[PDB]
Amino acid sequence: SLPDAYWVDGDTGLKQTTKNIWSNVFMTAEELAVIVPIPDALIADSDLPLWDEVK
Amino acid sequence: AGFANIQGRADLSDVHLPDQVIKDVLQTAPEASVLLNRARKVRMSSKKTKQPVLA
Repeated sequence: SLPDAYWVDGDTGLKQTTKNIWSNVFMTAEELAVIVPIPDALIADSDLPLWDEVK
Repeated sequence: AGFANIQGRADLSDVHLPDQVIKDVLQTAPEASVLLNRARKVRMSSKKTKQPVLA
């Protein structure tokens, strides 16, 4: 918020009061993940380097 | 007292009269597999292998 200011009602007019306000903003870390399972037979028998292909 | 006294084995500890142990197992010497000795052996390098034959 911002503080307002006011026109005084001539000499010895009664001045008014004002304030400002702060608040908070947040950021939260979240997790994304997955598992890739492969048999030992396919890793041994495959011509191509299969973990380096999927990474 | 008297003359009949003699040391028996029942008078000695299990640490005085220990049993010997023999670390070799009593076993029938293992016969090899028939096919792994008799058949012709080749190294495979995939789940299937193929060869030419005369027809």
